[PDB]
Amino acid sequence: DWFPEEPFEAFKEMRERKVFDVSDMYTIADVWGWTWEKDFKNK
Amino acid sequence: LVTFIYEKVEQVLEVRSIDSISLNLEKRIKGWNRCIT
Repeated sequence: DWFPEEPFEAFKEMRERKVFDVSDMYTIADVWGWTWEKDFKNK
Repeated sequence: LVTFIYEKVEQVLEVRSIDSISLNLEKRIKGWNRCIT
């Protein structure tokens, strides 16, 4: 058994094996509601 | 008079645990370190 060499297929395996999924991809600006930080970081 | 050349394990535990990236996995860890970032 191996995860695919291609990163995108490896992400598809990450979903299918539920080792990592988008619901775990969260950070404070998305969690404590710091909606203002969008306006600061990228400028 | 003539020389031919003719064609004719627990040690794995000592190296599958001490580790030195000895397998096909490396071909993939390298590629991921090259792309995923």
